[PDB]
Amino acid sequence: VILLKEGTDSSQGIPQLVSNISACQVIAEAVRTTLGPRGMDKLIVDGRGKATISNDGATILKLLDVVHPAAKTLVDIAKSQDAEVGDGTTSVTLLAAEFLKQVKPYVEEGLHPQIIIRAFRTATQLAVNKIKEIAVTVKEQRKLLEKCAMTALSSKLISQQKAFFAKMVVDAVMMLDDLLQLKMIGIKKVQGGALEESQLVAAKTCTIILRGGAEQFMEETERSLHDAIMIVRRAIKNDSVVAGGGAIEMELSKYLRDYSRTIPGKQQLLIGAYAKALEIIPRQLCDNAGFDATNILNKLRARHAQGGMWYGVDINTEDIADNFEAFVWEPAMVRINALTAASEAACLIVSVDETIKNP
Amino acid sequence: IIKDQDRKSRLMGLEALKSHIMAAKAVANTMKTSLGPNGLDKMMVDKDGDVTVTNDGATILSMMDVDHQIAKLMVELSKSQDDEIGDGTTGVVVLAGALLEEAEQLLDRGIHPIRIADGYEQAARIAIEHLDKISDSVLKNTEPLIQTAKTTLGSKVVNSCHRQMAEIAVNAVLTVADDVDFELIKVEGKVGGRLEDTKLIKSRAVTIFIRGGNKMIIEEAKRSLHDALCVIRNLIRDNRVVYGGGAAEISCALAVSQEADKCPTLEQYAMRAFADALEVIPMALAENSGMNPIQTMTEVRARQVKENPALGIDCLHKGTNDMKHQHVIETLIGKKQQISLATQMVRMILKIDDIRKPG
Amino acid sequence: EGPLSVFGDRSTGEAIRSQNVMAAASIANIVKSSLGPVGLDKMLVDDIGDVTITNDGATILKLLEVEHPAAKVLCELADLQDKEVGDGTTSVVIIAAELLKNADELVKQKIHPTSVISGYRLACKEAVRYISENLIINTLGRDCLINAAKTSMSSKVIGINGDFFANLVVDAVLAIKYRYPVNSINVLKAHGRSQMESMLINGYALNVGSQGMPKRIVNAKIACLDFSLQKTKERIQKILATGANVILTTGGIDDMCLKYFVEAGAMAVRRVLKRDLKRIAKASGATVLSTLANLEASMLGQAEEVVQERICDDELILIKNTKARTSASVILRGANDFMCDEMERSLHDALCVVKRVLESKSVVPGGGAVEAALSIYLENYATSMGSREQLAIAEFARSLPVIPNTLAVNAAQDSTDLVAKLRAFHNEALKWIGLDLVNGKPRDNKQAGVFEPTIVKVKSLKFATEAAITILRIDDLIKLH
Amino acid sequence: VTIVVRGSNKLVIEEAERSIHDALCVIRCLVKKRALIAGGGAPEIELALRLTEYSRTLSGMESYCIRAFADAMEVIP
Amino acid sequence: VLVLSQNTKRESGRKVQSGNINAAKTIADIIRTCLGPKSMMKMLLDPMGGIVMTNDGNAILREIQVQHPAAKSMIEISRTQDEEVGDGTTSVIILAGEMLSVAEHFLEQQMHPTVVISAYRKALDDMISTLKKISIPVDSNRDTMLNIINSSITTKVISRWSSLACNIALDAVKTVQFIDIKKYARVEKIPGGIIEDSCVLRGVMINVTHPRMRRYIKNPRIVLLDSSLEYIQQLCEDIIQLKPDVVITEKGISDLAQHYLMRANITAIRRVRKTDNNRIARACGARIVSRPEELREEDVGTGALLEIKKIGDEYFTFITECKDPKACTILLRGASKEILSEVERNLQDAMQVCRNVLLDPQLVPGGGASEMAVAHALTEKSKAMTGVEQWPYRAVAQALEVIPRTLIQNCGASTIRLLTSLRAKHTQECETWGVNGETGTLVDMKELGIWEPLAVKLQTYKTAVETAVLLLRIDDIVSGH
Repeated sequence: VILLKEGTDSSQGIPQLVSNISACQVIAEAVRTTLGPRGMDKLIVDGRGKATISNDGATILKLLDVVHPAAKTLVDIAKSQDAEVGDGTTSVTLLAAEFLKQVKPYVEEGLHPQIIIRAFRTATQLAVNKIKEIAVTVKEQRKLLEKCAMTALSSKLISQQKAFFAKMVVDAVMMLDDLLQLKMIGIKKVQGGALEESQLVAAKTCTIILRGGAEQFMEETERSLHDAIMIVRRAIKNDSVVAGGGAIEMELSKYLRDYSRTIPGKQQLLIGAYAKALEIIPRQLCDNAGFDATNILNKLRARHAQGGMWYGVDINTEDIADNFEAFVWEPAMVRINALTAASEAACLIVSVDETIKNP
Repeated sequence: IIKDQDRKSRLMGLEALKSHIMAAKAVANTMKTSLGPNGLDKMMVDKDGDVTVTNDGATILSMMDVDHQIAKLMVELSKSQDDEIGDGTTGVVVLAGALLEEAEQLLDRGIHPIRIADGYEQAARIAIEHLDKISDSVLKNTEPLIQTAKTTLGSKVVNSCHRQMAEIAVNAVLTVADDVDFELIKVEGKVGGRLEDTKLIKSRAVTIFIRGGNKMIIEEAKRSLHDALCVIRNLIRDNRVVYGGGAAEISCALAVSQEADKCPTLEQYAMRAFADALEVIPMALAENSGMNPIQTMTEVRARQVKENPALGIDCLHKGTNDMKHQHVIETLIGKKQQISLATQMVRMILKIDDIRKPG
Repeated sequence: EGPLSVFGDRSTGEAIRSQNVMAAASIANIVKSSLGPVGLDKMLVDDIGDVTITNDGATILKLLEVEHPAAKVLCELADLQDKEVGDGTTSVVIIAAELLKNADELVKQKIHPTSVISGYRLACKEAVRYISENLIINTLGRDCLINAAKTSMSSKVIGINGDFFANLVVDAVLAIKYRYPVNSINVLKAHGRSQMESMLINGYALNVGSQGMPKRIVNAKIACLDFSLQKTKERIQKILATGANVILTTGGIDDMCLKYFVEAGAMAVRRVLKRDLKRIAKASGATVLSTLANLEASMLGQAEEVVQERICDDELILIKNTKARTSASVILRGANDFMCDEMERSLHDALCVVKRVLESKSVVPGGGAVEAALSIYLENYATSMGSREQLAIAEFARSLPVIPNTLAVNAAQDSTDLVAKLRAFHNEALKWIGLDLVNGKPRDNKQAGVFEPTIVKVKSLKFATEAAITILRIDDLIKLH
Repeated sequence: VTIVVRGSNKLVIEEAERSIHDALCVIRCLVKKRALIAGGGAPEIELALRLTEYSRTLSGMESYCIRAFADAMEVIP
Repeated sequence: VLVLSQNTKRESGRKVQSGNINAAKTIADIIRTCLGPKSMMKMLLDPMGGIVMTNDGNAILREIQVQHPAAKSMIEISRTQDEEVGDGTTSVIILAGEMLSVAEHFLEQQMHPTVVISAYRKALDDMISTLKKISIPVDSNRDTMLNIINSSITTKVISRWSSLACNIALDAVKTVQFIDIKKYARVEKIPGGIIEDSCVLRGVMINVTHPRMRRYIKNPRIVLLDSSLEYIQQLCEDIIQLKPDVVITEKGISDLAQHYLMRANITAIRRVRKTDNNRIARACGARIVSRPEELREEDVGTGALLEIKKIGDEYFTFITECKDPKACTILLRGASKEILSEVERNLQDAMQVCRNVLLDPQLVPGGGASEMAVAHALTEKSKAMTGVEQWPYRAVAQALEVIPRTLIQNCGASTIRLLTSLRAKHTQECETWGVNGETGTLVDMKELGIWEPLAVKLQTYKTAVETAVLLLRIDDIVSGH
């Protein structure tokens, strides 16, 4: 009764969903630690002994030998986020998995997959909406770019000399800013000396000359800068900026649950989960520091539903804090796409009914 | 199921954490046995047949076949410890592993790794800060310079003529002290005569001509001299010096704890756990000497509060004794460096909870 | 020193607390099936092999051979829930289990149970308050009851005219209502005519002894005599001396004694069932004297009217208008005899349901309506609490929509959907919104007749929560054999 | 002295007797020591602190020991 | 760890329903082949040495030591079927098991029993309504009334003496008919002779304390006495003063009391079973009294022929010709106790069918004619209901076709073929067409003389259906070690 190839592992109905969903979940967990200003860099090691140290999700997922097709999709999600937004590659990867963790409790009960996609799809729609109706837009204001240039460098190894670098960044960006193309600013790492020597060889087109005692305080610094250029750039290209620290997630997660009590039927319970999933962001945010996620999470929702859409989670202090006053702003697009890529993609994951493999 | 091809191990949380604690703590207790004057040499016998009997750690970890990733890091601390200041290459290795033996316990309390870095880093700084306070600032003082060169040439195959080598090292550095630079002081050994025939070819350049019996004996004189040229260059670049023997580690270990009290939060247990680790060094001394590490330590601690942090452990007189008076001093950059490398290194361990073992 | 001895079972960590929850789950889920009007009875066969089919949780848990001690807890709850409020015995068990399943979730979050315990204690007490504020206080109020009494007559052959009979109940109750005595309604059946002629007597209905004595007696002085009047004129003189015009002898009356009653114009009925005589002692308040030598004028009951009507053309003594209106009769008439038996049993049920509604004015819409509101209100309460407490109270509100969630499952009324539509319609049509398994749609229970005493709820949650508290408070237990 | 405790049920009487027993034990402790320390792990951390300092000054192997003797107090709080 | 006891089985959902059904469906496939004039007698062997080779499902299920409760209930089905109309005991078992086989078919499509039962129940009424809607009223009349009792007694160990047995039940049931009560037919069996010595006695029978006393009384005024006449003179004087002539003592009478009653010409019968005192007080009208000091001339009954006859050297007292001979006594004669309990039942079952010809002599053509018409009818109702239940209706109807299917099966001819042709001519020429096991072809039952009393088929559908209910309801079956 040979109806399957040699060494083919193919499951059907509900079971296939479990396997696929699980695979994605555990895979995201690996890169879930690299999340947060104090993530945990990983030292992947191929079969030839090459040990690499990277904190980027994409770089990691592209170096890990994945045999399970379901787990391959995640590498695709990490490649689409790495070439569409840059940073956060981990967010979309982890998020997509979380959603699968919220559907599972329904699939293991009987809830039809497609019916689940309908809700998730609808959920993503509503979510993104609120993101384009509460975003902020202020300002080439070297006064606002520098302030955010110091808050960006902070939480990293260049928070020690964030004062200087924050300037070179605002200047490097202030020269080439028709929409600022990150391909016009050449960064040159030069391990040697102290990070207090670095200069910005400017008109248009500059070359951030860096100098650090060792490649540790050289690289770890550089990376922190690339971020300031990623944030300062956006505020100038796309004024669209949203509250960070998992604040947005907390608000959406709230209203989304409100749309549950309103929208009866299957969607109610699910849309609620789609929200419970958006709680993963601020959740892991504290775990990546050492503070209890429960307490803060619960505290956040309160201070959030009793404050505003800026109340995020000041991990640096391990306590709720208004991001609007903490100058914690990120481009609205970052979130705008996160919801898109992560969600819709995850849906298909449960949409893929059974997978046929071969030897 | 097989979501990843079986060719890249992957530990989870405490799975990897624990594996590193032991590993890095193991190779650490390997060098501790060779720490101090009464150090117990090691016999490295590569796959070729060349027996390597040395005391220095960098020379032991270089021949040592190391595949473990965490262990590789321990090889870069001792290696970088020999390329900068040289002396006390084993210390950083022993100290590092010690910071692990203490961190682990904290981890048992549920103390998240990342958070552990807090105390360790907050205390380390103040630790190095307490050194700048108890440091001696000497003056072209030919006297103090030659005295230090002899302390770096003591107990080595050049202690029989450390007086001549000290003179050669002090003049070689003073002539290129334009602001000195160890790139204008070349060395060059040669068979014939004795170690007393060593001269100094002249002077922004100095050729050190070393004569000795066998080829091995010369290699040790050149090695003791190399470290002698580094130490003298450290003091001349930083008018800061302290007292070895342990006294220093005892002072800090004491200050840290006290400071740990003035500082609330979990960072308290960390700092304390950090100071206690500052005892493994003095403890190791009494160890490799023949005295009871427990009895000596406490004996030195009581006598350290009665006679200031100038008293340490006399591994030659068996008991407490003032290092300063005994002329047992080391450059400040050394200790300032030792703490860094070891500590910072350790910070990475806790930040790694995966691993993709090759083979 | 050794941890323990050969006799000392020690359970620690997730090992203990978990196994305890599962046991509670298993047990709860069991009786969960028999929840609602569509309950699925269970066939319980203990050791000896007996067979007791039941739908009540208590009865089941009191016959179910449980091994795990913690599981026996839900048995004590069902016991307390039955001897205090009765109904809802199954609910308490289920809920309690859910509270645990959700409690563990937080437990998995490395949340010491103790904290969680607090959340349930505060949430429950708060939940009770919402009760004494959402007490759908019934009007003696008609309308409402008629609907309820109509739900008791339906699903039966009487369902055709269930309406007509639905009123008879409301009337018979509203008449003897003070606390509604169900043992005060004398439902007398008698095959004759259609069930549409069934009426309600203003008093008792006894299914004269002599065609000479008065058939109708106004202010009657019922003289209930125990011993018969058979060996003569002296015993009739003692009853006529007290002024007893209506004699109710339990035994047979001597032919001569009957002739003397006609002479004194006293209506006496011989051979009156022991059960009837007792009802007369409760109505008119006639004292039951054994010997006819101890009957005084102070032992005579008062019945404003005791006439013999020809119901369906049969001789029946209608001792109505008694001093104690706490006595009435509902002349149940039906084609056949077997038909009067069923309609009668239906009347009993109706009398019981109406009673309940009348007892404890503060009542609420069942069908899950209540639990739903508690799920929404408590949810917000969690938001305005912060810390672990939030999740605690929150989940607590997620363990309430189970009652209605299950009810649906027992009617092929897709839970997930109805449970939701129940919420959306709950905060849009007000509290009076629950699940009606009949039409499979959020209906107005408060208008359908579905009600539940305020106290019933209060005790369930108070029993379920606490019971779970003592359980979670068990992190390591060592019970020898 | 004899204290005749009266109560409708054995349950309410059991509590009376037990609770009273304590009221006695407490007065007994108060008399054997007219002092009083604030619980809540206050005296534990109190000692744990001074003891940790006591070691650093007493020297000998006692130091380590005493410290652990102080940390072993943190358990209560 | 261990929730419900230790070492106990536990099913659920797809495991409880599935098992419950198959168990009943299986026990049905055991006697199903025993249905029809071509059945196959099985030969069970109990662990003692008694080899019972019968064809009756009842006697078969009463021998097969069952374990699973599900199957046990099936034994109760046959215990209720053989206690009413006797035969057909198998039919009901077959159907009851089939209804489940088709039901599970919906349990897989996922259709909660509720939605199922409701249909099965409403469908159950359909058949009933149809049965009385197409049944023909066959005339009491001793002529036909006999052919009704006979057709039942046939094919039995009593069949040999059916004619005699038929009349026995004929006279018995024709006497206790006032609504015919079967609880007045006192059967008495005595060893000796053949089944042709039987007869019907008009009065109670007891099983002359003095050889000189009255052996026969013209106008016996019996006086039911429970107490004893032992220590006597005063006790024997309080009875004689009641104008009696026969004293039925429940206990033993003293020798002295035997001379006093004999002295006054009064037949005394000491040591009389309590059961006999109750039958004499209901046929003769003599009130049973405890002590003699309470014996009056009113408790004295009245007979019309109290003669003591030796029914096999055993002088049995015959108190026949009672005023109200509403309670006759059937004397059954048999070679042994085996042909005595057998013949007794065949007579009793015969009394029932006859109890129908005098109350509701309705009967439907056998050969499965009834089952088919109903099956064809219910099918119509399905389309008149639509909805998901539209299928279930058909299912049940198609489940009633098993009787004729299994009928033609035990014959040899095709079951399917005959079915097609059956429904065919059955959908055209009324219901007068049924399966003919002798011709293997569908023949007009009505014209062949094959008719079965409605009641016989009435109980059939009712039982079978109700059975599927209590079983379908069985949610869980735990309670183990």
